[PDB]
Amino acid sequence: MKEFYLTVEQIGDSIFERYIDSNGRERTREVEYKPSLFAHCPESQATKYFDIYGKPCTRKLFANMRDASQWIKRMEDIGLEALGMDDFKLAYLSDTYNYEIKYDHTKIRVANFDIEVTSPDGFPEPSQAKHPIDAITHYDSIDDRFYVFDLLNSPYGNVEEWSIEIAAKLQEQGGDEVPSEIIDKIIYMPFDNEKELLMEYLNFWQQKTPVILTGWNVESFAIPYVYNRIKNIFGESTAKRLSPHRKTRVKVIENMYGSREIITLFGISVLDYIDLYKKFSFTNQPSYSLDYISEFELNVGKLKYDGPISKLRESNHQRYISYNIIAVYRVLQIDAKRQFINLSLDMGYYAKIQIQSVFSPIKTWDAIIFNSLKEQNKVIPQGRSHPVQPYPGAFVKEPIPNRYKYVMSFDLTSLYPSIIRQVNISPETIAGTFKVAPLHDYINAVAERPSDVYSCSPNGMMYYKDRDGVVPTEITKVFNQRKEHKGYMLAAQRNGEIIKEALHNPNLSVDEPLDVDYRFDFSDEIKEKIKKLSAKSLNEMLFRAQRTEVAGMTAQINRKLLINSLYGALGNVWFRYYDLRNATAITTFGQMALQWIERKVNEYLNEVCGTEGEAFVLYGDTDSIYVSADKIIDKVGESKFRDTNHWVDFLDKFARERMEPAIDRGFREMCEYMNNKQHLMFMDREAIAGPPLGSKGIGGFWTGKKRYALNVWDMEGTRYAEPKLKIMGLETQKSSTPKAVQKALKECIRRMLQEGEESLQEYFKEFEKEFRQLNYISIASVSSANNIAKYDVGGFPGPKCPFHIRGILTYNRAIKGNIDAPQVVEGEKVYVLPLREGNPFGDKCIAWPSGTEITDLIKDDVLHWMDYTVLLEKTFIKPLEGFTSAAKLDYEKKASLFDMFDF
DNA sequence: ACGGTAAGCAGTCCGCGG
DNA sequence: GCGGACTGCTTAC
Ligand SMILES: *P(=O)(O)OC[C@@H]1CC[C@H](n2ccc(N)nc2=O)O1
Ligand SMILES: *O[C@H]1CCO[C@@H]1COP(*)(=O)O
Ligand SMILES: [Ca+2]
Ligand SMILES: [Ca+2]
Repeated sequence: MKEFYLTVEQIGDSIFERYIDSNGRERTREVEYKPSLFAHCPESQATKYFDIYGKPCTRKLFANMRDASQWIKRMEDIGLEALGMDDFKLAYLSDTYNYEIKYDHTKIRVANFDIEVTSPDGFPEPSQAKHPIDAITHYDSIDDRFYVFDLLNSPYGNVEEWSIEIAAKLQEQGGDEVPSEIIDKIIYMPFDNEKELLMEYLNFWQQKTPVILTGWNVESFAIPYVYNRIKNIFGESTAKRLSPHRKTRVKVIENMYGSREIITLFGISVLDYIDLYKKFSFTNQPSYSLDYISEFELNVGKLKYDGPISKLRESNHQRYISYNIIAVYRVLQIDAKRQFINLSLDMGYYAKIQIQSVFSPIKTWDAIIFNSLKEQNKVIPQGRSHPVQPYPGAFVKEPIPNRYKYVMSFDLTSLYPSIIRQVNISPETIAGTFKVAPLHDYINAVAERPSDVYSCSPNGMMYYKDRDGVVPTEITKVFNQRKEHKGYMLAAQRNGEIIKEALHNPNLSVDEPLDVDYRFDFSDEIKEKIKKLSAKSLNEMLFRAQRTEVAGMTAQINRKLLINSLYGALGNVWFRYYDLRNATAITTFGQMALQWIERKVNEYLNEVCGTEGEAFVLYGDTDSIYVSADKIIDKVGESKFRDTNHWVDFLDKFARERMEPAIDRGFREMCEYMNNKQHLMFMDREAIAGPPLGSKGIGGFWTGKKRYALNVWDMEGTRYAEPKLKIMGLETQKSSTPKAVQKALKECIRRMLQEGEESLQEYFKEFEKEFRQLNYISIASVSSANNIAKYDVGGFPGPKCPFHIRGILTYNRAIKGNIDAPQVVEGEKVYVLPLREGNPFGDKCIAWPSGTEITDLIKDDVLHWMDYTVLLEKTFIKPLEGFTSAAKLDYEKKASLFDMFDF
């Protein structure tokens, strides 16, 4: 096994590094690192080193890191470039590890913890930590154990020991239903006072110190709470022992009337799961409680308990510890599914950065390009300052809102990284500029070729074709990796189901799994000898091809993530390599590209069909276009169309054998027109959509920009046995529209696309009649609640207050007094409802925290003055009206043909 | 501090008004 | 008094 780093930090002139060594042991070393930076120099005095612009550079070596920083400061105050890596950690890692780091994650301590704090007044603020910590569960990946510390005596009660035996037992008999596979894994530890508990915990931490610290909301609550709790009782020095180097920073807080803040524990790497999830789920949640994320991710229910949680330790201690145990486990279950931690680790070791820097695409990419440039003795630019000037982006086809019966979309492959490569965009490849004509003029091939010699973008930028550019080179390196490991992940399943069918063959002679690598596709040398194997080494030949299928997935996905994260880096002013003109160059080119192929598609289908200037491209957004395929269908007619599968075949055959070639011909001209280095605009078909054959369904409708629905039968050649609704943007896609309403509109949209107007009407008629029976939560609205405390004027609202904040502050005024009632948290979400006329509240609406049931004390009331008539019209009818107006349908008989006008 | 474009909504504004 | 414009905040592609 080879060496790799665990964590790294700069403290003064020292780098403090934790690492795994030659033999698998973790260690700490302090290195009084001597860094290098670079300055320009005469031609003559040329070295081995050059900047990316190809300019000769003198290497300066510094006694310490402070001296380096003092030099950058001196060079600034002069006005000369100070080149090289100014994050000396990235330089430390780059020097210490010149090679593909290969981590073994079983050697990395990843801690998973949660704490409980009984608090009879407010939510317990972690910056004051004024209430005792009465339970901690701490799971340790090296040990594979849940370490439970349980306070038995506290100001808020004395309670007997938790029992594991009772905890393992079922729901229906006073048991907790702590799952069977972890029960044998819990190390229970009771305490008669809080100082003893905290002291033992600090000791534990000393000997089992996390490299990677995770959990749920652990960064904004748990870590600062224990830190501050310990600090408040023991002193700063004691609480510093949470850091393996006894250094912490307490970062400048956000105050208005509360008081809250984040602690940095040097030498630990904190990935809060709530943050890994908000980064890597790409699905927006109505609430962000662990409670609500589990029922979503894992399909495990409520975490039941009679009575409020502040009386939970007192009333039911046994379930209290158990729930804190299940809390830790539930993260661990999500990470088994999601593999977010391993993703982060895989990213961070590829880039050679602190694992916690995966939350930054700028730092990840900075590091990747730095390593790549170093290994060729090149020198990175001084990261300069730039004014946050807004450039223009992807303009969007404004669609005629309407029904659209037959639709097939096509998609540009990784548009933006493809553009950088094709045009060869990079700081140092800028060649000059040209007279730019209006964009329509390029899109239309009217303006003259921008250049015979350089590679151009319609914003005016020219680039060298003869170089090939720091940035394009780097993306290309990653694309080819993303295709390398795709042959080692989709080949790790070729090794699985081929050992999965050899499992028929059992055992009669002792064996051990064969020594040939999984990063290759097997042949015939071991073909009849994976058969004559035993059925115990067949189980071990399934540990490994499954552990490349995951690593090959996790690594490649990390490349896909790397590829799409770049543009964001490139357009961001803090990026070493940003350049406004290049960014604009990228977008402006995309926009051209997308409208170019628009005109190319419309030109083509008009010649094929025998027709002049009729629109086929009904919409376009950034990388896709959506073509109306009605006239393609109607050029054969419903007939000799056997069944639904028959016309979809037709459209699949048509796009692949005819359209796609013309698109290709179209983009090649565009390449020649702009004289790009390389043609990389690869547009092939995405979705095929329409109504079931022989039906009254409408297949699709657009409402406006970014708001549409399609009945899809095929996605990239994967034909569905049942049609999939591709709704993009409508209320059923929104986190703020109620659930029961999210359902109804989906069923409405389904009925429109697949069945009659008759069936839409039958359903609308019924959802109305059954509305009052619905669950008050399933029919409540949702919004983020930002700046509550701006419109908050003596309990009431002042000038310009939103609806959602109105609700927040008629709540604040209803619960004024009752402490065991949740107070809306600013930045978090709120569930909203409307109240009617002479209500006992004061204003029109009421909003309470999302995820939750409203305090018992007003829940019964709010189920009397609830405005369902306004709530039905607001959340259901208004949006339905939108769809049907667009689709040219009615949801109700008797509807007038006039209106939809103005007279 | 670690990309633009655009929706739909509820509040208010603005100019034009017996 | 009137209704379209513009603002402010969400949350979408
Ligand atoms: P839509 O009709 O699904 O098309 C999606 C396109 C792709 C780029 C652009 N987009 C989507 C999502 C985010 N977050 N940012 C974007 O620019 O819309
Ligand atoms: O514009 C920002 C937000 C999304 O892309 C960039 C990310 O840069 P940073 O490294 O978070
Ligand atoms: Ca798309
Ligand atoms: Ca594709």
